[PDB]
Amino acid sequence: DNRIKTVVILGGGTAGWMTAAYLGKALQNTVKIVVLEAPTIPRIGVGEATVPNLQRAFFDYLGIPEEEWMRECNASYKMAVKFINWRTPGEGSPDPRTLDDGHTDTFHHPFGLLPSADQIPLSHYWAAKRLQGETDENFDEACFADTAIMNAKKAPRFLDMRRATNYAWHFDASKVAAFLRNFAVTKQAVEHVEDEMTEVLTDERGFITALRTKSGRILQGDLFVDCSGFRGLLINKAMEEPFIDMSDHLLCNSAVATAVPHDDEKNGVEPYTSSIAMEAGWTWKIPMLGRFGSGHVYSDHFATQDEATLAFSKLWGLDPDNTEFNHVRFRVGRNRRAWVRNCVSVGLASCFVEPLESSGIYFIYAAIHMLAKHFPDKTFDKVLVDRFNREIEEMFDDTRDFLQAHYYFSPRVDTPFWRANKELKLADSIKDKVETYRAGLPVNLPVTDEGTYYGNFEAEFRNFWTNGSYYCIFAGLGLMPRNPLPALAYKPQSIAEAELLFADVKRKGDTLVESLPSTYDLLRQLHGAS
Amino acid sequence: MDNRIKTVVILGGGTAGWMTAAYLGKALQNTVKIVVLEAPTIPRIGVGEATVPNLQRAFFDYLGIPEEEWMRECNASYKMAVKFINWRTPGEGSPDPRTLDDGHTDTFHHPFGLLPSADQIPLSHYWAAKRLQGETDENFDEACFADTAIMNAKKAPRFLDMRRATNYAWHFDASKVAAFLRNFAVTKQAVEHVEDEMTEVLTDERGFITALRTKSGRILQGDLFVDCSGFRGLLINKAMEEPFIDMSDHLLCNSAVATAVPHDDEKNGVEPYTSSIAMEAGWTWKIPMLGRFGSGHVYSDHFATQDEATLAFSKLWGLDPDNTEFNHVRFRVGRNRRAWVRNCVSVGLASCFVEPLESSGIYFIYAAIHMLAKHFPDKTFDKVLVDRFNREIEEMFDDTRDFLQAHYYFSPRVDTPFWRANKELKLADSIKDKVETYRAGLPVNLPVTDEGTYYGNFEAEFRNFWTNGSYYCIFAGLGLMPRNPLPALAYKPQSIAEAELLFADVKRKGDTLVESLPSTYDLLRQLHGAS
Ligand SMILES: N[C@@H](Cc1c[nH]c2ccccc12)C(=O)O
Ligand SMILES: N[C@@H](Cc1c[nH]c2ccccc12)C(=O)O
Repeated sequence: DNRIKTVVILGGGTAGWMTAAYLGKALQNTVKIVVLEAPTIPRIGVGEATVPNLQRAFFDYLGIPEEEWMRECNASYKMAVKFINWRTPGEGSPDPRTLDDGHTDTFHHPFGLLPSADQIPLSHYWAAKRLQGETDENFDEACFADTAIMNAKKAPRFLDMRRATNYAWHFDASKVAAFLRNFAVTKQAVEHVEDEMTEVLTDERGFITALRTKSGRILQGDLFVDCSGFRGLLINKAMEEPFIDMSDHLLCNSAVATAVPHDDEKNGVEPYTSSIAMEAGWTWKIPMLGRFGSGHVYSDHFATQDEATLAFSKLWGLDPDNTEFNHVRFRVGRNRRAWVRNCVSVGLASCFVEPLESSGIYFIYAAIHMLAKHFPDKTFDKVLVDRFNREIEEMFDDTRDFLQAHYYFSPRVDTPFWRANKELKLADSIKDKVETYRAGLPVNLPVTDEGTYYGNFEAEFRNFWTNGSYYCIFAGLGLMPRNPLPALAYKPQSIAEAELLFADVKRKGDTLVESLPSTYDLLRQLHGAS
Repeated sequence: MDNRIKTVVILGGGTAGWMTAAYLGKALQNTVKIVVLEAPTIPRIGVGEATVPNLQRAFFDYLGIPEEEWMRECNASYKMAVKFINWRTPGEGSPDPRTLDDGHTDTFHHPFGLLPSADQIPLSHYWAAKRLQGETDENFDEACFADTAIMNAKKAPRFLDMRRATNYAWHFDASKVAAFLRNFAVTKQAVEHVEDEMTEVLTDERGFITALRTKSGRILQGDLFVDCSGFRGLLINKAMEEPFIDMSDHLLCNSAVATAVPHDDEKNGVEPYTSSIAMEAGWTWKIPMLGRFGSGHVYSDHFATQDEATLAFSKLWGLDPDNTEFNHVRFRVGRNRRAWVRNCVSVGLASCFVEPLESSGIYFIYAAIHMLAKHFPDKTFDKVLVDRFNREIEEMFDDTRDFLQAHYYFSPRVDTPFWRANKELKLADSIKDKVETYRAGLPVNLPVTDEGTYYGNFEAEFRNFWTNGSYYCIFAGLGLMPRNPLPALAYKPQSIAEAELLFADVKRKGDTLVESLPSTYDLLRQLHGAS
């Protein structure tokens, strides 16, 4: 037995309690787990978005039924990120402007995988017609039935809780953290130490030996997980790991946020996250029953905090001198190495991007998954540490690049912020993808059906942003292949087979818009709200 | 404004030419003219060729050709693995395995399929923990694949009622498959078969091929040229001047001598596997078919003269050299700098080649034609289409080159100059990195799909052709072990217990299928209708 005997987790919230609950299950009670969490007040009433795998990879793994946790954190349903005013100039508005072709300036980024004909994804048949002037229809409407469901504000489940389509979650992050704290402590023997850390003790080879607390207790441990946030109190402050600032890829570094109560009865509830474009950034809208979380992500180089606060407030018609705000300074980038010696960073302590495509919870889950996969013993085999690190850096940079493309290919040039994005360089990896996409080839072609993709985290992790996602953003923003996929010009039978798939999308969207409940109605039932 | 390719000309027949022609016959939906230029071919000995499981799904099903139909026309038999005999022990070649110092025969299998997992960890890792901690005496192949038991009994991968029992692939006479596909393409896809010799490759001011001149006087116009001319690469290397990258710094064998050996099936049964029988200056393949097996001694002509190698090959099988028909081949091992250049796409040996240690030949052809259809161009030859095709071929090839190198690099044999010379070669960075991952006890190329998807969708398998299970078969088979168990297993007593159920499953499937399956021989006699 040269095994890890105690794991000490610094920090609560989602990172700390997801780590704690996950390792509780994965390590089968053979290790003592400690969470050191200073007592704390949540800033807002705010919300957070997730991706489809969360129930299966995380909550199902812990034996936690979906509705149980959803009832304890006022969770709502998400079928996409919906992008608003990303192609057109001017002051932020919650309502879409009009493109030349007469379409609203909106595009959706839904979940699921596109169907193929003759091994060619439906996207490619749509781009063919579009480039050959045989359709005016937009990509999201043509290729995803879920677009029609979201436009109608219908739910992803019928009233009888039968599944209609793919989806993920909006929730109050404070409540999920509290739910998981309760689960960890009462079902998994986690020691919750409610105290502030006052010192990190390290031996001579630079391994952490214990955390000192203000009350005087010394929490010994063998492995330490830094879930302390942007301060990186173990990984950066104690281990002295450099952070790599990546503002040369993404300009937004700040947010001003609040919870907006909302007339659900009057407006319905939107089953999607919104990205509402602003002059020096964007604003998120994350609906839950009774209120929506919202924040204006911005670059402090192009808007002062006061300018942001005023434009944020104007967008929602809020009284700026009479609203509660949470002002956040983002650290954008990742550590040079996520895991150093016996210190593993998870969450904001590890790495961070603006929540433009719901990265936060997923980054946490992926690290925890990878830490269990590469779980060490006390020798801390350097190969295990390196392979963990490679996964995390590939994960992060891939998503960083993907986000950068949202800005780089926006056709907006109306403010210095929007023009400045285009003076940045795209990383080599995403420049290559764009070149592939421009030639009409697929990018990151899905090779599995949806059951396997969302059934096995390793399949999804290997191909997180699929061809369908690259089409959602590039074609939503107006970036098109130079010409159709050339193979299509030889495949008249395949083009016909694709027309059946297009008709399938129309029909499913039609029938489900008829049969589905409103998201409002589904939530009133799920949360028993009078 | 119409820049479509209208004519495809394929130089060369054989498997490469006729698979390319039949496949594009389907893929281009009769919108292109397809021309195959092939010299009148003299019969060759069916020295036998092995395959991998995807061939029926990806290639024959795709064309609407039933498995039994082509097999009955190609003297095909069944393959459940490659089996390595005497790769760990010294001495002259023998078909019979020598005895290791632990009393086992010197054999290890490389079967198909994907290993199951418990708690997301492959069964291999549970076997390795037990092996390293003195808790099992069983070899990796016997512990983790039921197919090992089935092969040891020479049972078939199907029941007589033709229900599938396990994974498998095919042994066939390569000439008969080319003849079969030629007939198909000529009679059902209107391919123009020009039976004639090429005398000149015509090129324009851009370096693009415009036509192939033939001895009879045809000038075969084309828009796209596929080079299936073999090792001489008459289009890709000679006309297009693309250099070939010799890779003898990773694999030493460069030669083969081969023959077909009539076989007493009744007495001996038929082995449902390819054998790789280690020799002093290389190895010898055994590829069973009905009534005979194809065999070939692969060797380096630096360590064995042709005559020396022929004599050793004859002695292995008890053949009389002056009553035996031999086929002699000098390989070109490695790949072109670029597989596709301008309007010339190389396929088969004209593109790249390794010795058939893990049955790569047909697989490389199929993979290239799949990728050609996917990247099919128009007359503008978008440089990005060309480049992405080349990237897939080079990655496919170097990955396999490296896997093959590991067979030799990790052989403990030191008894001849050949076996020692392999271990003075360097491992490429990619495979070194995998070995380091493996030695830490971590998975290598973890399977992320079930077999249905993996074998149902070529692109799934192409993204992960050599999975964790394959690396274990070769590394553990040769005796390279992790430095220590996967360390996560020290914390997972419940997962270890599930894996015990998985080891039980393997034993149960092996016990019950060996009792219930028919011999390979008997299933072959039923399939082929033998008297
Ligand atoms: N792998 C993600 C891709 C995805 C699609 N739409 C998204 C919106 C937000 C974030 C991720 C996504 C998934 O299928 O779930
Ligand atoms: N992807 C191949 C890998 C493989 C396993 N065993 C083999 C033996 C020979 C050649 C390839 C293989 C398959 O599963 O079919």
